[PDB]
Amino acid sequence: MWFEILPGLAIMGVCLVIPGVSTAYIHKFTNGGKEKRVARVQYQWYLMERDRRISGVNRYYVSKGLE
Amino acid sequence: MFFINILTLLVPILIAMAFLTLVERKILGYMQLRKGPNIVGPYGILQPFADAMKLFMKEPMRPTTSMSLFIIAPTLSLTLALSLWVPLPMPHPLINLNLGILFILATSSLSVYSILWSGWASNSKYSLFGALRAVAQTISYEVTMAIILLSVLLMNGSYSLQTLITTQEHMWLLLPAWPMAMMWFISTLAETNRAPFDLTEGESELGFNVEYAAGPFALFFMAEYTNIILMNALTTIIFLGPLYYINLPELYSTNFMMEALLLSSTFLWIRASYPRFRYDQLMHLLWKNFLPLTLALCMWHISLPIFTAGVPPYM
Amino acid sequence: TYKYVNKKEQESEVDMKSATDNAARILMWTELIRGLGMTLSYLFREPATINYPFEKGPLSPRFRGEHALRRYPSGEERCIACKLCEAICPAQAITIEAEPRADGSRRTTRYDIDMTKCIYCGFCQEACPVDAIVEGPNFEFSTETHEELLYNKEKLLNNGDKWEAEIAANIQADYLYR
Amino acid sequence: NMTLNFGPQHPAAHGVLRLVLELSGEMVRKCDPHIGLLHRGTEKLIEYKTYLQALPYFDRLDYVSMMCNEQAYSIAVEKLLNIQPPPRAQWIRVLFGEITRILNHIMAVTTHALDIGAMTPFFWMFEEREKMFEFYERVSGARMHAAYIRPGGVHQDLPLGLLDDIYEFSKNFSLRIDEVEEMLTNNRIWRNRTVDIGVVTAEDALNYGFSGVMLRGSGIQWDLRKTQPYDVYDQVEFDVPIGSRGDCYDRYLCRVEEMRQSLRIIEQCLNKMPPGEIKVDDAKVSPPKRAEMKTSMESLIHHFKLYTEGYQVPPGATYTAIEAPKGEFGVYLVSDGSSRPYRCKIKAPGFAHLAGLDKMSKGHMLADVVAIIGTQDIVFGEIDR
Amino acid sequence: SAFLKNAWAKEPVLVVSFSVWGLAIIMPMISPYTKYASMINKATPYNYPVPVRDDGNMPDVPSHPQDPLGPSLDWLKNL
Amino acid sequence: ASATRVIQKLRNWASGQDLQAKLQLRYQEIAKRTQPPPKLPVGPSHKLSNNYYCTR
Amino acid sequence: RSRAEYVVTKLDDLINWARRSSLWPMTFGLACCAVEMMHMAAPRYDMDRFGVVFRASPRQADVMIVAGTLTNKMAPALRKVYDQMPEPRYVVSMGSCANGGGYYHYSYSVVRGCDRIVPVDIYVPGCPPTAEALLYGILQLQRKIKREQKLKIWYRR
Amino acid sequence: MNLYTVIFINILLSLTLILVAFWLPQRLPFSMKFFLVAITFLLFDLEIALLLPLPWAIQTIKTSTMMIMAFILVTILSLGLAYEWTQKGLEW
Amino acid sequence: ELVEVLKRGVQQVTGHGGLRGLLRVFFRANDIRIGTLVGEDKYGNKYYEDNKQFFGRHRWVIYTTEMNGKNTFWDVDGSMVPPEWHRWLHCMTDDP
Ligand code: SF4
Ligand code: SF4
Repeated sequence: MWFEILPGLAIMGVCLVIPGVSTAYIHKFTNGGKEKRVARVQYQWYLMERDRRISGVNRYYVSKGLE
Repeated sequence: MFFINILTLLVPILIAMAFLTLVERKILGYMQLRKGPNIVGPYGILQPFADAMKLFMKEPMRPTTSMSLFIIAPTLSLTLALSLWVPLPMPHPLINLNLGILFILATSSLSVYSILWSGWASNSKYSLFGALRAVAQTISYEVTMAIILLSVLLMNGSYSLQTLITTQEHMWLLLPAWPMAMMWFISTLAETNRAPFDLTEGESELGFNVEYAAGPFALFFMAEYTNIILMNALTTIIFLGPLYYINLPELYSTNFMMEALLLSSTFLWIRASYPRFRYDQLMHLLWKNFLPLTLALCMWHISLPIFTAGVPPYM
Repeated sequence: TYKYVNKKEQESEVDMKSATDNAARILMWTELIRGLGMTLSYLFREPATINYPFEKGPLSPRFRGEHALRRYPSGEERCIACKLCEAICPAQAITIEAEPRADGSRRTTRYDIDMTKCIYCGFCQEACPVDAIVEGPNFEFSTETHEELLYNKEKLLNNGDKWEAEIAANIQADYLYR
Repeated sequence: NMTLNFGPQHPAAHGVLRLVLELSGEMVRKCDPHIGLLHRGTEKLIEYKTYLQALPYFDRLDYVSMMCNEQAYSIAVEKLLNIQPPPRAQWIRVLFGEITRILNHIMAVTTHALDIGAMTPFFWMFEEREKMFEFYERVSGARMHAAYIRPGGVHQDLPLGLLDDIYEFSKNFSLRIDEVEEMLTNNRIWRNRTVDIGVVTAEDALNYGFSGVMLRGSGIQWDLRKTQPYDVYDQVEFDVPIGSRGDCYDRYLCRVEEMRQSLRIIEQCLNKMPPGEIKVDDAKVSPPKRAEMKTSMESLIHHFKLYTEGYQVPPGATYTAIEAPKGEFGVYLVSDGSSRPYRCKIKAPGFAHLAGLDKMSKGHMLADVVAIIGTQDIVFGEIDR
Repeated sequence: SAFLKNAWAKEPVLVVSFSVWGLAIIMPMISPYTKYASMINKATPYNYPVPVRDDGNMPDVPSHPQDPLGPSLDWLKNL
Repeated sequence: ASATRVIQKLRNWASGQDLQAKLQLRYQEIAKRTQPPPKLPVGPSHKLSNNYYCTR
Repeated sequence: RSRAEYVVTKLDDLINWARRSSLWPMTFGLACCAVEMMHMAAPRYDMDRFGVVFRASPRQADVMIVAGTLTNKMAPALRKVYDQMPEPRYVVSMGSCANGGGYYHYSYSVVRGCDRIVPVDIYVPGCPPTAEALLYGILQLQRKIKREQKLKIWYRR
Repeated sequence: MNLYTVIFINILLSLTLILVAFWLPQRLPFSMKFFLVAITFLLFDLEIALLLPLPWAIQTIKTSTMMIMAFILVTILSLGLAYEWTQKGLEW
Repeated sequence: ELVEVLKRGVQQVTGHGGLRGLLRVFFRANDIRIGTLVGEDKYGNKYYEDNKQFFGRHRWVIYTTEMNGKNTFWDVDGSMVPPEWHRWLHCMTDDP
């Protein structure tokens, strides 16, 4: 019966969600719980860099009004 | 970390790539009143690994040849196909590229060589012709394939595949632009040399695998199937936009999983259902039936934005 | 009585409605979608395959299968070397040479069916007066070496002893027909 | 026109065909089919064998139509003896004659598609084929290569129960043909690769001796089964499926239509098969029943002589042709008074059809050649003999 | 016209193909929004708007962004 | 057979035909094996009289 | 267990399993035995289930089923195709026409067996060797492939 | 760099396979049609290029000129195609 | 509906002994189906029949673990079935 084709599809599927969940949590871990900034245009890289200089060395650390 | 994120996004796809052949040799089976492979392993789950080990152990005959193409070519086919998964924006992409779709279009285009190189490398005048069929059709279908994307982009505003997740937050791009989806789907069927458009490996010997056995056979082989997925996945981002919620990124990937599998299932279903087109029948479709439709609908997609005051926001 | 296939009885003049219906057929691949539906339908049907070792495709009593030489219930081999099984074999497969046994009875010193030569016609089954040579049910006798396929009297008699119970049942079922 | 020697590449198969060809790129300039890759001597071997021991050769001449071929030799040997089979045997031969036609058409239509690239029709109908084979086996003993139709009638009456099953199957097979249809008759793509490929004129088809669907497809009306009735194909009623605009697609439609018409002939045969004997009562030609040879001296003598020596056909020569599924299958059997024949040229619908490959596939692509070998149902056994 | 008809039923791609070619060559000419595209895109502020010195001879220029003077995109709003 | 109604309905529709009525797989409709013993009829020429071969 | 012998027995068991599970059959489709296998490929006795693919080009082909008479005009070819198959390769001779000459043994145009032309691994008997019978023969090839111990021989060589 | 890292793993994975694959085991076909296609292909491929900047050019303040230009390009090439059809070209 | 099919499924799985049994069947016979033992021959083969299933698969044999010495756990071949029970398996005779 067709249901036997499912085992194979399942294994494919599980192996196609891993990548999307993986890439989207190894980003939120490396960037400090905040989505990796996407610097499409320089302004953004500038702002990002500015952030680095503002604190520690990493941009993800984010200083606030209390600074 | 980034390395781990390279294992994921690769292995997972390779393991899934293996399970597609299985779900191809069973879905084609049940459609043809037969169980398909269930005896090796449970329900045939170990079947893809089994043939892989046989293929690598058999003598790479290396058949008499230009050697460095008998080795370089297979590698290019796997390298480009696995590489094109680098930017796919399943939820977040891995390497977000501002000109992402041009990367995908360019990387696909390079695979036509592997066919050309493999065909010249065998020393069978037959093969030299077989490669010609694929190389010619690939570039041909590429011309409508590219124009169909340019129509899309102009309604997306950018070349970055990440933008479409924000373009398709209210409706799939199938509703609009369905006429091209169909034409993207048929072109995706040609570029993966799948059935309706599989003249290669056709009556030649039912072309560029003729002399390829064991490990070289496998690498292209792997490449084709990974592509089979990738192109289907590009259909599932560009035209069928999976629901995106910024709070939970995986329902995007969960639906990306569901739509990709169904459209991957569709080309499996297409293969069993249709006879293969003639070589000229195939080019007659693209240059006569599709290219005039695509070029005109291309203009409609430069006009729809302007007079409907809908010019898309860059960025 | 004849029948035209692919002969258009008349020239239906295009009517917009007709044209649209047709144009839609070319533009939206309507008939192609029809074909996909058929295969999806079977995907849902039960597959007809059989587990080959566990289940076996049905063969009725007349199946010719593999040659065997039968013996009387008492234990006396049925063949009396009339040698017309040799005469009617189409392939020249059966070779028989005989001499009067010590008992004084007629028996075959050597009976060799070359199975690679044999084309399993089943005439030998037909021709034998005592019905000593029969087409046995077994079809699975594939052999690693060519010599094993050549069969002498001892292999066939042994084949006969092993499958006698089923051979007797099969001949029992089909003899009225013959 | 670089000779490619295509066909030893197992590309259209149907046997092993070295179709040496000269192709300017993808266009075929000339096709010179090579034959004899399966010559085996069937015509010379028969001269050294008795009439009944040459019957198994005919099943092997074109084995997709296993029995229909046997009927042609049967008829031929019966004519030479001026003996006719009993009424029940005649109906049987028409019953299994038709079942065999279906078997051939399921082979020809589905194998045609596999070369074209459609693979699901073959699996769909090979299951139906399988079911038919089982009829053969339960009637003859062999799935194919039965030897059931012998020169004086059938060998043994039908098992007690076959007719009922040749009904259940027939009652349903139609839907199976219908399905194939919904997949190929109107496929937007089957038509293209088949339509207007290998058109053969009517005058040319008669000239090159095509004599089969190939003629019928061009619109010539000739079914040896209606024009020159053999057995009891006269007592049945069927419609020859004539074609127009003869081309690969039209002839196909014709083969699907004879599959349909054969179900009409099978139905009748089941509805009207007579009670009776299945072999001539002349122990002279037909072997005596085993109960009789084991209790009556004249029957043993007749059993011994028939199996060891033979029919002893009266001296003469005959060309008898039936309508085998491929086309006109005829045996020219010259015979001295001896029990073993003198000559037995087998006319193979197929020796003529292949020859036409050249005059059909002109200015055609490599794929076209594959389609045309399919539309001729070439079984290399009959051509090579 | 008659061919047109058959063309609609035979070779029914080109017909559609051309039709679109034209409809895209017309809608822009006649539409209540075509003008907006050159405005909506014109307005989008990408490069800093440099302020002019106040000779004090300009009433048109707004002295402050939120002033009631200057350009407005309420056309973009409620568009 | 042995298919949940819904699958059957999908089957019948996708195919466009009542495939259930004419299933290919055979179930308890095929002639049972060991059909009864057959007493076949003896044809003409078995008369014990006026059966001279010279006349047949 | 711990012994260079045990590791070399288990790993061939692995290598043998891979070749056994995935045999791609190259079918010289001579005569009619090819039909009796087209029935094996068909739904009643699927071969794919057993990992045997329907059809693979000679270059990709682990087994060669020689169905049908090998005439003296096809012999020179069979050998070529056997010679061009990849090294790990096996031959299954199907039909009394191929394993031995069968009807047509004494013909002037028929090689009396393919064993004369190509070394043969399993001989499947029967004029149309039944399709289960071929399937039994293919399964017997799988039993022969399990028994082979190439790694063990290299270790104790 | 991030891309470089990914790509070299990509080549490495493929070279690894072929290497194991080779290590574990231990004349005048010409039709102008084909050349013609290749040519047409680039004429179209070049056009694809002149059409690729259209996503950035959509945002151009002109708009009228943009479309007037783009429509002219697509139309003149399509006419090229038209003549390709009219001529034996594209008729293989 | 669907629950029913799942239910019969459980029956099948739980039917062939414990998990041990299911694995014995799942991996060597490749079919988790439950029938009625029609007999056990002296070699050890166990024969079953499920008339509900199609003709092709209503009669099956689950071969033994060891026949004539040879281990037959995985290396199962058809000939293992005894000549007496061969015809029952091939439907030559409808009588066990
Ligand atoms: S016919 Fe029967 S008995 Fe006479 S020899 Fe041949 S086998 Fe022995
Ligand atoms: S063996 Fe019997 S069946 Fe196989 S080919 Fe020779 S004759 Fe035809």
